Amino acid sequence: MKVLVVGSGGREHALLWKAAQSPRVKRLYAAPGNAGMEALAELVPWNGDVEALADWALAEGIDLTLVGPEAPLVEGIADAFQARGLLLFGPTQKAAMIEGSKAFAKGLMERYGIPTARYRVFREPLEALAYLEEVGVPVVVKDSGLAAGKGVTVAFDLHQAKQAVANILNRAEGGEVVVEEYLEGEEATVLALTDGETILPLLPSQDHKRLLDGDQGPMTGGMGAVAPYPMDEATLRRVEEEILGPLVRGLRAEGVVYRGVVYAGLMLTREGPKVLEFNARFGDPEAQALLPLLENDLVELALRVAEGRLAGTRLSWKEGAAACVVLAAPGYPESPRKGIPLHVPEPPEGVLVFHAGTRREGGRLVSAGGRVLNVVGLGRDLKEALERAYAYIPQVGFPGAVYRRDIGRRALAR
Repeated sequence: MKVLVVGSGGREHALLWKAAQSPRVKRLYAAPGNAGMEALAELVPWNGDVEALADWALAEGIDLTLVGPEAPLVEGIADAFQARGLLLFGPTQKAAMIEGSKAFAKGLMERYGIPTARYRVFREPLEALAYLEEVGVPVVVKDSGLAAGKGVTVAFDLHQAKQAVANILNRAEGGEVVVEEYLEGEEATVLALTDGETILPLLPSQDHKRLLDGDQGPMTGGMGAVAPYPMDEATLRRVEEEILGPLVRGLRAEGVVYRGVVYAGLMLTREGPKVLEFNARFGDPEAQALLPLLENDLVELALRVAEGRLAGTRLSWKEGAAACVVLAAPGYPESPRKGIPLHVPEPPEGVLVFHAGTRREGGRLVSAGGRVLNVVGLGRDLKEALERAYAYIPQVGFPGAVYRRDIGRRALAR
């Protein structure tokens, strides 16, 4: 059987690696993959064109395509493949777009009582000022007309909070501003699987969004991940009965069949767990920490999801833990320095090494992109995982490598 993994980072290399373990798979293809994935699949120099890839896959005789990153989904890759009659693990454009909008997320915590961060939007000041007194402080003031994370302010003042909103609504004639309640509690990730009817959550994990040790510095796409993240069973049960279950129920209401990964980012509060954001794919490096612990045959699992037969399965995991540590390039995430020639020696038993941005400029291997390498500790104990992993990073030849050192700390602390 021929399988196609779409992406260019560790998550894809990870998926490409787990797919292999399947006895059904004959050949593997990475589009576009990277220098690291060349050892498991034939690299496909994709240009991002969705229908193009579809056609190629059709021509090539691909039997199942696993989509890693998000953009291809919102760009309709699933849509394009189905048209060609191909099996693509992943939601369709319309489904992915609805499932990930904040608008929808709201309609759920309005029609299903989904426990989520209490926020609201405004365009006129006097409005947004009577809302602050309501939520309290800290409070987050983000420049809505700036969809990207920039402009955000975590105010500790009603004093500074106002100065935050007023600033935006007096830049000349601009516009929108969002005021969202700041929740206390550790953040965690609950990835899940779904075919429209059934939703199976995987082992809860914990990402380290922050670039620097101390959950400090600029927000990044994930400096690391550990799994499973120590979470009370009543909480995980709360999460699937209050968050997961209704998501599905509300997703079918909008008239769409969502089949694929469901990323549920969330804060764990005393009030309970609260969704922060929904996504339509395995997060990175979330994937790199879970896939080695997953027992099921990834191909077999995928098929169920895409064909809508998830109800007849049961995720099984190993008896241990995994910790992924990102080894980003100096300059990440603002302006990553490229080319950095690096050397990565064979890892000892208990340490898997995934590539998230590596290229071959001839015979040698070089860095390419923000995050470059992935070291994943495998232990039957989180510490062991973390120890093997950090015990290895110093062997890697990535001079100037930016890598947090406290990945796993919050977890180890129960």
